[PDB]
Amino acid sequence: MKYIVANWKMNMSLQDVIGWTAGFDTSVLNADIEAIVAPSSLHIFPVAEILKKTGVSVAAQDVSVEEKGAHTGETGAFQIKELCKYAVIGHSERKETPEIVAKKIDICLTNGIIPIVCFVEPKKISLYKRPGIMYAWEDPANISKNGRYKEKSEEEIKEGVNKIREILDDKEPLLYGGSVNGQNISGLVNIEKLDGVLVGHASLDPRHFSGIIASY
Amino acid sequence: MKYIVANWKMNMSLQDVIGWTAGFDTSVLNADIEAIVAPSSLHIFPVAEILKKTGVSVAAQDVSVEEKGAHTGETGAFQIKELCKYAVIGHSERKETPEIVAKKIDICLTNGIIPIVCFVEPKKISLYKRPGIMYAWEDPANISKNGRYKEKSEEEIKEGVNKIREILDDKEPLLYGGSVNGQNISGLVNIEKLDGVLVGHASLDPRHFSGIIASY
Repeated sequence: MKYIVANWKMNMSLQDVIGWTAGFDTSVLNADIEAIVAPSSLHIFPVAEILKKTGVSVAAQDVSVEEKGAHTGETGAFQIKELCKYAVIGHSERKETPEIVAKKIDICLTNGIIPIVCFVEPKKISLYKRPGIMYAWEDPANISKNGRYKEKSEEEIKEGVNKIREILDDKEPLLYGGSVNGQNISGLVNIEKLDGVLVGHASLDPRHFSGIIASY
Repeated sequence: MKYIVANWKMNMSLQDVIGWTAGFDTSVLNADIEAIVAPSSLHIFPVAEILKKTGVSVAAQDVSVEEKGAHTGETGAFQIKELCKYAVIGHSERKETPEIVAKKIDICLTNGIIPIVCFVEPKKISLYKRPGIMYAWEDPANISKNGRYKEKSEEEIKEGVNKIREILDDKEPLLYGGSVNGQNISGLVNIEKLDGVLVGHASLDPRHFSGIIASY
């Protein structure tokens, strides 16, 4: 099973989101693919409604630490679960401490969300590691900037995955993120112990994103 | 002209939201009030799609400090504007610094959103005051607790409003929040220097909310 996550961050208008879902070629989906789209919080419902029964899954981009109740401005796990299978947790842009990320992981699991936990390098994994989660290795030094890609080499990613697999030695799902695009996806597809990619900038183009899925 | 804001905080499921609209009697609306509903971020779209066509305005419960761009988990003023007229900013539950609140006011106004600025006591107004905003005095001491109302006395409310109106001396819109409910709305309605209410727990029942609206 391979996972391809679109992290739209805060780049999209409502019209952007509607047009993307129209321009997205669902024929690239197959039984061995799990395509996941992560819209901004107020676009989750229209995305889930449009993509219902396509096979595409929805993710939140973050989850509140708080339980259901009087927390103005907080979007809870119990709400996100109703519309989303996954949640991206601990993205480097949010600069959250490990204690906060661990609380978010815990409330995801308590509510039946599969958290996709971002981490900057292999030695950060053990702070989060627990059953039932997905892992996304994304180095902030390799996140794209203004649409220009800052990718790692195949060799660094291969060595990092091998290194990660010494901790994640039970086939835990592992993704890679950082300037993933059509120019480098083939090299990532070929990494045996890698289970997919977390895609930022390139996922804003639905034809680019479907082409990345098609490379698997 | 009076404003009645429902702050649903993080209390509602999607089914709750749907059930709420089915129980909200919009015949209580009229030219002399504006009802504003502030759902969780992921419910703004379905709430707006159901309620705006009946005359109800929508608010976000928060805005990001960030501009459009690569900000995972952040919901931007530019996105909120496409669905909402208003945004609740600076609610005491978020414990935001005045400098953060000021930035959120600024990005609202730049994006054409009317911010509803919460503040705990009249001395905090000066840090925020600028044209084009709505004010909401809410003392954390009088926020309800798991359904138990902790109202302020009408004398202490009237004294606080008088003090606020020495600073807010040009008919700026002023709301009051803090355990507002059927049992004390009549006294608030009769405070001429007040322009409406910010309602948390009581706004979770549509009939209670519409009964509050109908009190003006």
